[PDB]
Formats: sequence, C-alpha cells, structure tokens
Amino acid sequence: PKGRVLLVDGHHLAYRTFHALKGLTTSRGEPVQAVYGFAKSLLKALKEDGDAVIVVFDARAPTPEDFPRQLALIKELVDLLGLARLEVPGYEADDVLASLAKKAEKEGYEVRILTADKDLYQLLSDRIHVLHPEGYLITPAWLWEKYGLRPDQWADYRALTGDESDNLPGVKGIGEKTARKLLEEWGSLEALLKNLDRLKPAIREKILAHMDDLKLSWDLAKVRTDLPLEVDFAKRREPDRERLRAFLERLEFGSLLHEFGLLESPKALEEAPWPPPEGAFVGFVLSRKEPMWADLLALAAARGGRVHRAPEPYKALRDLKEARGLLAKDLSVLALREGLGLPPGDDPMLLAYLLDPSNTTPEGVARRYGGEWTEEAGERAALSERLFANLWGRLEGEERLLWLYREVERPLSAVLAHMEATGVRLDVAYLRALSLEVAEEIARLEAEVFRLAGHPFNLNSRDQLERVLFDELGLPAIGKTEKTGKRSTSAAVLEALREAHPIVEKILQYRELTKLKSTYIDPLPDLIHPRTGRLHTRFNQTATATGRLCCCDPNLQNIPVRTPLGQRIRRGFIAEEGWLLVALDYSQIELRVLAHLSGDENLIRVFQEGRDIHTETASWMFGVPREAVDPLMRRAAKTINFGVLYGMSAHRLSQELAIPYEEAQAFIERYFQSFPKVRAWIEKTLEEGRRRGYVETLFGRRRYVPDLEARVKSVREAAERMAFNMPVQGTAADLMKLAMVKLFPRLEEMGARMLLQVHDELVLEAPKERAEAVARLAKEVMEGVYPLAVPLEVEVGIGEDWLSAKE
Ligand SMILES: CCCCCCCCO[C@@H]1[C@@H](O)[C@H](O)[C@@H](CO)O[C@H]1O
Ligand SMILES: [Zn+2]
Repeated sequence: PKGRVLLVDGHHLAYRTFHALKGLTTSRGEPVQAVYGFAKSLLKALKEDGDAVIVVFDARAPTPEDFPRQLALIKELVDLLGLARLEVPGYEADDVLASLAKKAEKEGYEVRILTADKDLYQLLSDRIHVLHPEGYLITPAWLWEKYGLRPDQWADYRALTGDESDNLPGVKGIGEKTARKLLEEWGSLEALLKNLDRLKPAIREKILAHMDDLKLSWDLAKVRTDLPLEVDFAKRREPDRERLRAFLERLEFGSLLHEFGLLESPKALEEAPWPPPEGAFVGFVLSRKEPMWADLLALAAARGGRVHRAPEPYKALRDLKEARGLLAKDLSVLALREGLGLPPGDDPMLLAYLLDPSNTTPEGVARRYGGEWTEEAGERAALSERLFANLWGRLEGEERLLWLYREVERPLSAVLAHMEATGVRLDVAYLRALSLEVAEEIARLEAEVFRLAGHPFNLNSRDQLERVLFDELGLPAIGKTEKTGKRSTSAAVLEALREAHPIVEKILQYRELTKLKSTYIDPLPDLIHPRTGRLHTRFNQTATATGRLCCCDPNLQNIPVRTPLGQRIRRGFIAEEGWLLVALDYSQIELRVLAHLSGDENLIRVFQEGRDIHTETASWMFGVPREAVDPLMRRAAKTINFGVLYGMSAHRLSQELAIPYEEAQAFIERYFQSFPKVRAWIEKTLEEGRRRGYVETLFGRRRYVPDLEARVKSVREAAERMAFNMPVQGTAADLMKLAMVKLFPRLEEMGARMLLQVHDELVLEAPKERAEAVARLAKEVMEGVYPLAVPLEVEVGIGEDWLSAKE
C-alpha cells in the first residue's frame, strides 16, 4: 500500500451537522452547529488519519438561509488545517468522492471515506472502506455480517428501498418482509433490474406496480467511478496556526484548539495498558495552567519508552504512588484538590534549574536538551523521562547539587503543593470596601491633573500626554535605556521630568496607584476558588535568578512592604474562622549571611552580642559611643549596610543621601575600615567569579556570570552586582526553603498549616488554641535551621489577619 487516503464528504458532512446540535451558536447569535459538528467529526477520522486527506464539496437553489454561511467557514477551516479541498464545477460531491476513491485505490492506496450517506457502501471493498461520522469501520464483511450482502449488489438492494428523499413510497410487505426484511431475497433472479416475469405479490406485483418510481431511484448509482479528474494524492500542508487560533476564537471554539495539535504528533511509540509500572514518568494535560482551577484533560505515563495512557485521568490518578515528571508539583496540587494524596517526586526541571538557573521553563529546558514541550500527555511523559535520563547523569557527578536536590528541591516540591492547594481565606468584605477607598484616591488625583493643566483630558491615553506638555512646554531626552518608540516613551519618558512640576508628579501617583489597585485589590475577590473559598497563590520553585521562590496570581512579592497601601492590602488576607495567622520573619538574614560568608569578626561580633548593626556600624564610622549615635548617623549606616549587599557604588550612595560624592566615598572607606573582611570578600567573590565563571551560595547553588569579564564598563558593572548579589540572597533563600522543609513535618502534628512565603517571611495558619505553641515551634526550627557564624533571629507574630501579625 502506497499509503492511506482519507476522503471526506465535506458536502454531506456539512449538511448533516447543520441539522444536529441545533442549539450551538456563539453567545452573540452567530450559529455554529454545522461548523462544530464538521470539525468534531473531522478530527475523529483525522485521529486515525491517512497520509493524504481530501475534503470533497459540491462545485444554491433551495438550501437553508444560513447553511452556506457555515459551509464557507467549514472550507476556511479545511484550508487552515492544510487539507486538500476538491470540488469540480458541475459534479456532485458523491461522484467525485466515488471517483477519487477508485483512483487512489487503483494507484495502490488503501482508501477510507468518512461519510454517513450509505450510498458509498457500494464502493466498499478491500482497499476502500467507509468511516461513519458516528464511528465504526463499515467494511465489506460488515456488509455480509450485518446485511448479508456484498458491495457489488448494494446500490441495487438500496434501489428497492428509500433512505430519505430517495423517493420510493410503496413496498407492501409479503409474509411481513416489507421490502427490507426481504431486500436480499430479490437478489436471486433480478426482475426489476433484468429478467423475471411471474412471481409473488408485492415482491413482483409492487416492482412493476411502480413505473417512473424507479427511473429516479437510479440515484443510488449516482456514484459513477469514472469521473475524469487529475488531482494527485499529496500529504497534508502546514496549518495556519496563527489564523486557526484567530478562527476558532472567533467562533468561541478556540477553547478546544488543543485537539488540533494532536495530528502533527511525532510518530507514536509503543504502548501498554493503563496502570504503568511503579517508577514511570507521568505526562498530563490540563484545561488551564493553574492546577487548582484546571481540569485534567489527559494523563499518561512512560517507562522504557513505552507510553501508557489512562482511559479516564481522574480515576487513573489513584493508580500512581506519586507524580514523577515535569511539573510534578502541578499534578499534586490537582490531586490534592481532588482529595488524593499524590506527592511530587523527581522532576527534570529541578535538575535543570540546579545545573543552571537560566533553565526556568519546560518549553526552554526541553528545547535546550534535545526535546520538545508538546501538548500531548504521552509526549510530555516520554520527554519527562529522557530529560531525567540526560540530566540526572550530569548532576550525579556533583555532590553539592545532589545534596540540594535531595534535601531542598525535591521535598520543597511537596511543601509547595500543600501551600498552593491550601490557599488563604480573604476578607472579601474588606477588599470591596478597600476598593471603594482606593477608587476615590485615584479620582482626586485625576481631578487634580485636570484642575492643573486646564483641559480635563484623560490620563493614560498617551496621545494627550504629549499635548498637555505643549500647552506648558518642557521636554528633552531621558537616558540610554528604552529609546524613541511609543513603548520606550511610556517606559522611561516623564520619570526624569517628575522633579520640578506637581502636574508631572501627580501623574505618577495616579498612573501607578491604578496598577497597584488593578493588580492587588480587584483581581483578588475574583480569585476566590468556588470549592475551597480561598485564594491559591502559585509557587514556582525554579524561575528566579537568586533561587528565590517566585509566586503569581497575585505576586505577593511585589505587594508594597511598609507603605500605607501595602499594609492595607495584607489586611485583606485573613485566618480561617477559628484559626489564627502566625507570620515568622528572619531579621536581617542577608547581613547575618554576609557576616558568615565574609567571616568579618566585627560583623560577626555585633550579631553575636545581640546589637543593633546600624547603630554599631554608625559608632565605628563616626567615632562616637553607640548611645551618642544620632538619627542621621544611623541613617547613613543603615543605607550603607543595605548598599554593600549589592555593592551599590559611591555615586549611588552619594545620591541616596544628600551628600557630596566626596563624603560618600569617605563613608564607604570608614565602612570597610570597620569591616575589612567584607571588602576582601567582595574582592575574592569577583575573582573566583571571574576565574570559575560562576559564583555560589553557602550550599553550593551555582549561577553562571560570564559578563564579569566584559569590555563595556556599563556591562561588567551589571554582572558584578549580581555576582555577589547571588551568594548573599541565594544563601538567604536556601535557609528559608530548607527551614520550610524541616518545619512542614511538624505542623501536621500540631494541626497547623503553611500558607505563604514572601521575602524572608513565612505565614502559617494554626488553630487558635495552638497558635502560641505553633509559633514557638516554628521559631525554633527556623532559627536553628543551619549553624552559621552568628545567630539567626526570627521575629514572630500572631493575629487574625496578616497585618495583625504584621511581619
Ligand atoms: C574605631 C572608631 C573609629 C572612629 C571614626 C574613624 C573615622 C576615620 O575615617 C577615615 C577616613 O576618612 C580616611 O580617609 C580612611 C582611609 O585612609 O581612614 C578612615 O579611618
Ligand atoms: Zn457522500
């Protein structure tokens, strides 16, 4: 067989489905039952496929007023899918179909015709078959077994009957046989179609008893196999994925586009029954990325390359000991919601992320190491297996990375799944009231932007902005980043100008406050899950540059710390009815980590003594006893203690404080005079960084910094910041993650739970008559997570809302 050809009866399929799913239309009117029906059934056959696919149409007089509208969309759909369309002017779909089937058959093709209209059953033969829109595989055997006939005599058997429209009103019966129960029993000695005179009533009587009624029933044979046409059998074209999407979304059926990805699938490997062996990698497909709000569309497993596919995903989740594969965490969150305890196991992403924190997405990890992140549960599983193979083999030779995976990454996965699957209760009543409050704050600011500038224009609509600034002129350049386009303008434009004009400042206040409101106060009440009644923030274990947890929906991280609004927003997050929120926070961990990593005895000493690092630093910088340190002094000490963390720079500090460049340089000198090892540390961090090509955290977390050795000052000053900005933050991240991993086991027994983790804070939720005890357990665990040169202090709080516990 030179191939398989799937001939589609676009014409009769389009007609059939127009008189099916009669309800379907896009919510705005626009009917869609014909397009849908056609698309759905097309896919079914295309699932079983053929090398070459040709959709035949009629190439009007009394058809439905809406039919052609939909038929035109059907063809648009055929095109956009890269399938061959064929209509020969003057020929009826069926004739072309029959003829295409014959041609392809003769040319050494196995031909499968997707149609419902029974006429084509006469062409049934080996090579040529029929796929019913409904299902089955109408074959010649199917004819003998379910009808008792053979193709050669099936358009005949159909001529003494009448389907629908195949006009023949009158059969009688005879021994109850009607014409149908008989059908085959007239095939012995023709009569109607060749010789046979005297015979029984109906059987014969009715045959001749209907002249003219037969010189129309010949329409069954309206399947001439000799239509003169060329069109050759080529394999599928490329689909217009940009417009298939635009198309489907216009009919509101973009919702099920994923199905169409399942035809351009890289050759099916070998399979096996459902329950995959213990140790197989799972692949899965969800209706939406957010696991809590998603529907598990498909679940598959891979072992040794043999893909196993679940017949029903949900019941199937019960056959797994754990979720082992890409985005394993996301499946455990779904299973959790589904009341199933399926903990996250190995995941290639965790391995990739350790080997290199630039590996942040499955799409990219997959592409980078010889694979592809598809949308088929089965391919994502096999991919999940080869990636683990390829990647475990490398990480294996690295003890520091292996330790991290085994003691931090892998178990953090399981802790992440419970936090995401648990959610936080929100005070929706407060969210709405708060929104009322914040709405007006924005109003007054817009009003003031009209009160001044005169013409009450509308902010944000960037066309105006330029204009209001021509009615009161003042406009130069910005800097070097983001240049000239309408985006590079809205990016850095105006900021430079906020300085001396209230109008260009109130504009910031508005423009920004709306974002904070739209990002943190409005989406929130809507993110309250129906089944849980809680918001389920999402936690990405990989994602960041420092190794810090990334969260989204909402990004708690970017919620403004220590401001009238950020504080107001945290009040939104509340404790369950009879529970209390326990927020624990690591006081100055980056500094306690810098002291450890630098080894600076004076830094180590302050933390050991239990002293205020900003006052002490001020003492040794401005030569006055701690008791005599004044507000300004502790202010310069606090910022330098803050700036040293990422170097900052003399000018930066010179600017962060109202001080001549000169004085800021002296301040830095004094800082390193009191902290020599801190300077030495930075110096060496960049050396090993430059030599080795990467830096690390206390625990071994690597980040490649090639740009330390650049040409452009502006550029080697970037890599240099990040260069030591990672060991410090990286170490602080690692201590938190590890803390979470130790603490988790004990909150279960304490009946408490872990909710959020932002910056260097961990928010727990515990039963009222438990909160105090849980708080003390967590402080212990957190403080003694890992032995460093100085103590670790955890400021803790308890309360009904996140803002009560405060930090
Ligand atoms: C121990 C208490 C010290 C009291 C404050 C000391 C301030 C000294 O500050 C000076 C800088 O201004 C000088 O340029 C540098 C580098 O050569 O030496 C520093 O010690
Ligand atoms: Zn047909």
